[PDB]
Amino acid sequence: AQYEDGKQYTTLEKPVAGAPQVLEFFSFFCPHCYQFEEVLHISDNVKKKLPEGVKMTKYHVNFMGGDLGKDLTQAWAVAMALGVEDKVTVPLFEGVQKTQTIRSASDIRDVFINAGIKGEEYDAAWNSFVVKSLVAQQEKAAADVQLRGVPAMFVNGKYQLNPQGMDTSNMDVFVQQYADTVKYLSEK
Ligand SMILES: O=C(O)Cc1coc2cc(-c3ccccc3)ccc12
Repeated sequence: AQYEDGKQYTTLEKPVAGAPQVLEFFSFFCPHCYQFEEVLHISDNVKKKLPEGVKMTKYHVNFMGGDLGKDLTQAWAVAMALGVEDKVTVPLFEGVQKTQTIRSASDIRDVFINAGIKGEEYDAAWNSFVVKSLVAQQEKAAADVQLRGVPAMFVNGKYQLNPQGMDTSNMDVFVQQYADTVKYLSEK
């Protein structure tokens, strides 16, 4: 067949009841994740190929970067809670991987301040129990699939994207193939 279990995707052996339809995991420490966001724009190209209004969910992970990796999962929970993901994704990736100016939780906060989130608003969110619940949710979703690498994308708790089965000689063709595979899976 054109799409085959074990080629463009693999099938979870213990599927996850009630999972987000389209669930992406990343780390701001992850070099391929930087490529996925800043160079390939995977999440945006996937969204443009799914029906209007569908739920794409994107969660950060703890297992890269030690202490700061866990701070970034909490900061990502702040970003989700305040709805400022689009304002802080680029400066966080660049601050960790390009300029290497993010070295502490305070440096992460500066990214939000510079992006126009008020200090009191950031700190209140950082310390909130709503943000604790969002951290818990990110952790649980990664645990549900025994996640040990990023970037990763899951469709309906059932299918995991397998980009290692895709020609990457042309960036645009690769992104298309990835997006079309998500569409195909979501229609399964
Ligand atoms: O898990 C793996 O190693 C496979 C994989 C995950 O994300 C990728 C991105 C590219 C890429 C291609 C062109 C430009 C920039 C990045 C290539 C391969 C992979």
